[PDB]
Amino acid sequence: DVQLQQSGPDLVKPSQSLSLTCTVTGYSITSGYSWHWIRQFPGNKLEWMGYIHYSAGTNYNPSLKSRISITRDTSKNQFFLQLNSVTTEDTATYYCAREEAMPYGNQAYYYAMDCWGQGTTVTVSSAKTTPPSVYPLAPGSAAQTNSMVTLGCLVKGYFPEPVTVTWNSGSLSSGVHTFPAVLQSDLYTLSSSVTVPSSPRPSETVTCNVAHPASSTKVDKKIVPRDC
Amino acid sequence: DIVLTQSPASLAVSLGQRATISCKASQGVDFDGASFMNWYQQKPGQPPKLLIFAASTLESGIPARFSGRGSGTDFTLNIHPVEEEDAATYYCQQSHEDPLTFGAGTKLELKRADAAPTVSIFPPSSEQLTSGGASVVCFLNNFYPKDINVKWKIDGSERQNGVLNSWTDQDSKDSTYSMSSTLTLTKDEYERHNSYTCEATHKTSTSPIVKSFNRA
Amino acid sequence: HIGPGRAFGGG
Repeated sequence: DVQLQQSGPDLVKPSQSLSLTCTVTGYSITSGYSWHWIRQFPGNKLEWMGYIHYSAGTNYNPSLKSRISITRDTSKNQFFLQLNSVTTEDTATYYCAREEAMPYGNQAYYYAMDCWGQGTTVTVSSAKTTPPSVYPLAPGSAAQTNSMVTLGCLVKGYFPEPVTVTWNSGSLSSGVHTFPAVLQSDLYTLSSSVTVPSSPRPSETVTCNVAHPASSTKVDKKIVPRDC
Repeated sequence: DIVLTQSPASLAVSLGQRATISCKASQGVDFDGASFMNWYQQKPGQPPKLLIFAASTLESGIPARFSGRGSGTDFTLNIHPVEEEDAATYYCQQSHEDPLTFGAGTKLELKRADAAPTVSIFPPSSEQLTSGGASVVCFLNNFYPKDINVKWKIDGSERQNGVLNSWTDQDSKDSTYSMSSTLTLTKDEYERHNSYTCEATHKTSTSPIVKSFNRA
Repeated sequence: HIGPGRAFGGG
């Protein structure tokens, strides 16, 4: 195949520098017409950031000109983005992308941005990295038994985003709902819920797997009936 | 700069319908017989994916269900017929000049038949209580339309303090919406009451949906 | 088939 991978910090204190890396696997940066950088703020607003031509030259969005710089490394085949004097308005998801010749018309090319990386979430804050507290949410133990059961687990008080929740190490895909986090006093709260048939739980239990990469935290809370 | 005004922001189309996203530009965007507009669609948690480019040339791997057209300052994208794996945000974008720019996007939500919220309420985990805090969680799952009104009620009295809610987008499968509502309290405040009610108010019902419990 | 405002072309 051909894939680009953004790599870099999750949390940068304001007034420092952002240095992201985009690793290009299966294509020499040289074979590229141009490699870009784009970021997307909360609310999904997209902003083209700048790029570096195959001729090693660059072009940057004016609004950032003063403090942005895009370079590359032929030998390791990855290009970089550096951004100076980061403020809270620099918190968004960053993506590197490729621009290439696309067959337009007859025997004619047309350049466009066709392959993008996963994106990496960068948080600009002075707050500290906090591991989450994971709490199992088992059905009331009175309001249970009947029909189809809804289970769930609360992930509270962590920073920064993100955190991944899955069930039974990845099995349970259907019936799962994961709600976007919410900030209250600079710590996150998020809850995931899974609706299973009254056949499995209790016997043949479920477990929520929470992984908070910024704090290298991986927690497994096995949901069990309440003794209420 | 060149501004891209997309219309409209919100668009709801039931299955097998016709989706029509416009996208006007501040200056014209043609040149040498090519029109530098493109379209990407982004699904929640995914990178934008290139659909059409150069106004009408569809990118390989894309179902011929999608259509691109327009010239000068006006452009357009249409879906025929709208599928479930078509709920996303579409963004037009110009490669006419640097700096390249994008539009705001258009959330395409698929219409479905009214469905009611399967409410579910949970008391604090015995582990949280030890920790002193006290979260009471209420999931309002798989409903439609997206408009629901949730109200918490302790011993008959309403309570907005400690309440944080969150929503998911359209659920790619059943095209429904879900919601979490969390009431956070101190162990001493939870214990200072009995009845705890989550009360939903939805289009699919006349009387609210209650679901509660009491520390007893 | 690179826009007139693009800083770089390619041929």
